[PDB]
Amino acid sequence: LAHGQTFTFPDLFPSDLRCPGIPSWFGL
Amino acid sequence: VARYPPIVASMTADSKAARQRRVQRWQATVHAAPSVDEKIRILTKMQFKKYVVHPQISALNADRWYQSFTKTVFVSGLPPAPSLDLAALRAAVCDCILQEQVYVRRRRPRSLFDRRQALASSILDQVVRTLVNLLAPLNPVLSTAALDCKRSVDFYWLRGEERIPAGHRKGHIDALRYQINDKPHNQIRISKQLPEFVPLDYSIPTEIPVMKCKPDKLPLFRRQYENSIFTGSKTADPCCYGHTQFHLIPDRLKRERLIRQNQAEQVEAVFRANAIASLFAWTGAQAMYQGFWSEADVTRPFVSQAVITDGKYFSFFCYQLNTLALTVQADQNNPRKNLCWGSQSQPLYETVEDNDVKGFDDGTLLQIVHFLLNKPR
Amino acid sequence: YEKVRQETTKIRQQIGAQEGGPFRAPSVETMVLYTGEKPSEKDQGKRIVERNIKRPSWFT
Amino acid sequence: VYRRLGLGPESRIHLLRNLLTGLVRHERIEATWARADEMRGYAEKLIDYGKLGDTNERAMRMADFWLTEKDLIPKLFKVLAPRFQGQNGNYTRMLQIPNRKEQDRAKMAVIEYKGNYLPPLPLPHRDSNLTLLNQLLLGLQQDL
RNA sequence: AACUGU
RNA sequence: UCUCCAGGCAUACGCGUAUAACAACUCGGAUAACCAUUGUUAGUUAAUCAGAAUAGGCAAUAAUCACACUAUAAAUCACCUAUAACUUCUCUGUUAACCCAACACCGGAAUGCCUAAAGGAAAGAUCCAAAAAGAUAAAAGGAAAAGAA
Repeated sequence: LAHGQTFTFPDLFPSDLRCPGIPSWFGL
Repeated sequence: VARYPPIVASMTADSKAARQRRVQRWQATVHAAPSVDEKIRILTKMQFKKYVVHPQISALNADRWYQSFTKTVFVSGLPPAPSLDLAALRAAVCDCILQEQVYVRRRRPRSLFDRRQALASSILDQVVRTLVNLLAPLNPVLSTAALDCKRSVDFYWLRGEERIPAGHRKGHIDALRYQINDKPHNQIRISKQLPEFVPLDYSIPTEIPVMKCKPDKLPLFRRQYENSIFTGSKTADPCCYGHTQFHLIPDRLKRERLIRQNQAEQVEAVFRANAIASLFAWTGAQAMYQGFWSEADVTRPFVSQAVITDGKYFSFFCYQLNTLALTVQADQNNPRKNLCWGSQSQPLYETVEDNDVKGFDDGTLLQIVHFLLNKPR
Repeated sequence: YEKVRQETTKIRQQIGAQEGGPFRAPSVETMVLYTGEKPSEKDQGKRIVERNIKRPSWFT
Repeated sequence: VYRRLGLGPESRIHLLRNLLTGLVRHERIEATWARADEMRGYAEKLIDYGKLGDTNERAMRMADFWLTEKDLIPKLFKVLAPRFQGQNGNYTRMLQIPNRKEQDRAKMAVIEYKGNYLPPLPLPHRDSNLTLLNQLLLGLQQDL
């Protein structure tokens, strides 16, 4: 650049374990 | 019985310390080169790819770039410091300008573009020729002085370093090699050193420039060819010193084109870059002609003057060489710095009308008169 | 054994930094000290290596 | 009485010289078992040269040649030699380390100088006398 | 012919 | 950091991204490590380095430090006279450990500089078999030094 101008690139883009095998759904 | 061996790196090992001792051995050999010719031969016998530097260049901050490589400090203005009818010189110079421009008859150049450049060279040569004769009675030193017409100044030095990033030599550290070859329009060579413009070791707040980018990033191309350091004449020539250097800038770098290119501020930079390059390159060669090199830095500062003219404006430059050590090894222990003093370009005359030139400025002529009259003390 | 070598590398790294240069092997004895242990009179006349880690249980 | 090592007799000594220099600098080196055993004798004899005395001119020539780095020469006469004055031998401790997993399966060993400042190596321990068999042997010893 | 581990 | 080795650097030609960073560890390297493989992204900056008007007139005598000196092998547009034009810096090349030999070939490959300051590693590990190959050494002898026909 001329006129003493300067340029800098801008910063773009700155179940329970105890009961396993039984699904938690079961209450039985 | 104290016979302990020195604690040093083995020369034969493949390590940085071992290579350093091998590197030191070569550096020691250069110390042991007794004759000037032997010193030059050893330094320049191998050709390596090195930057080619143009004394006159259009690069932005070109003076700063050259100073960084050279460790030259450029103080604005002139360095701190027999009548000949100064009016008579104007009349004689007025005739000389009218002689080439209006009186001499010569075949016109075919190109039609060199006409302006050719005319500027003729008038400058004539003024110089008559000035030498008119100043000869006052200063007998000029009679014994040697005036060089468009002879080349050569200088070769290393500043900076770089690591090879790729190739068979990847990772090896390589110094940045440079060369300036300059052909001043005219220069005066004397057999006696000029009076020093400032004591050796002089230190000033103004600091040497340092370059952010590599020399390659700015247009500067490394080429492998002979390394040459030359004073404008062989070592056999008795005149191993000189008084002043005369430079004529080409049309491309002239003020008018530079202003059009918007590099008006760099007009002085072009003036500064050429002066610093020529004087340092030329001054360093003399010290080499005296046996001084980087590790044998000069015991006495090398001083001289230079004048650069754009055809109309005239600039005057003064350089003092304090350091021949720009290699890392020799520059490892040196408080000295190279000092350059330069004046801004000034017009020498206004216009040529009929057979009488108008507006001649004696002030620029006075500096030439002062330079011509100055002699070693 | 892997622990010993890893500690040795750490100890060696501290020694290298302390020496600060090649071919600087001391002519005097060397000792290693860990945090919580301070140089004593017995440690005088011996190179002292200071370790930020506390004295390892295995190391005595 | 010597292992056939190196491209020539000089190489073995130069390789031994390289091995000896490293061990003195660090005091504990890991290398192939065969090399460690071969160089163990040299290291012990070098300590004797240090014990002989610093003023001994012959020791300097041996030390200078064997130790490429000359900073170690003061160390040998002022660190290694004073350290081993009480000891009559066995200055070097060499132990077998598991073979390198570098596809060549080289036999590995670690050689160190005793009395060093480095952490103690994990040495093997004999069975305690509190063991049943040892206690039974203790009873037999007491009766006799 | 000598020369040498031919 | 140590031990040891000793043709290195530019341009031409050719090659055409093999360049570099990152990420991979399968395939490619005539086995791995490591990458030269795989993927991604970057790169090589030129008024200066390199590549990309006309019509007439009129020319005896080599070089060799060109002088002497001879020679035979026989070795040098310009400038004048006219005509015509009348203010320019773009385009293109620039990376690399690279090319021709089916190969990361062993050789082929123009020129300048210079000989280590540049450029490099013979040891996948262990054993110390025999036999085989190369090299060195020989008590006494000397074809069972280099001279003659």
